[PDB]
Amino acid sequence: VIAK
Amino acid sequence: SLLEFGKMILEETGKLAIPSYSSYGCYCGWGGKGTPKDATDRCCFVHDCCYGNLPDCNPKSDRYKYKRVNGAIVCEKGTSCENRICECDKAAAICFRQNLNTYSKKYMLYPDFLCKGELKC
Repeated sequence: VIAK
Repeated sequence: SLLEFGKMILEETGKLAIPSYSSYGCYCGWGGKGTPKDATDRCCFVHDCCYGNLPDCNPKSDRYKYKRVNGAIVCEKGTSCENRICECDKAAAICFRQNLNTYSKKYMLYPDFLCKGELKC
């Protein structure tokens, strides 16, 4: 569930 | 894949990867430049650098599998890319947990122009  | 890293973050720090770690400092979420502004930001910098040593793999989309023996993160055998993507992520999570005590809200949604300078991996 994260970033970039 | 991001799916995994993010649940790994959540299990580790108790915070959700998207708001908390998707746009922090200069390197968490969009890394390209500047000096990391703190511990948490440095974790992301080492993390971006870790992905960096894998030009032929695909970190965000390739899924790997991992388990917890007790509190420990243990990467399960997959393709070589998968094992190595998993090792970079495990590091970042531990790194995030070890610096939770200095996580700062002032570095959320950090503006791009305040990130100046190259730093070598």
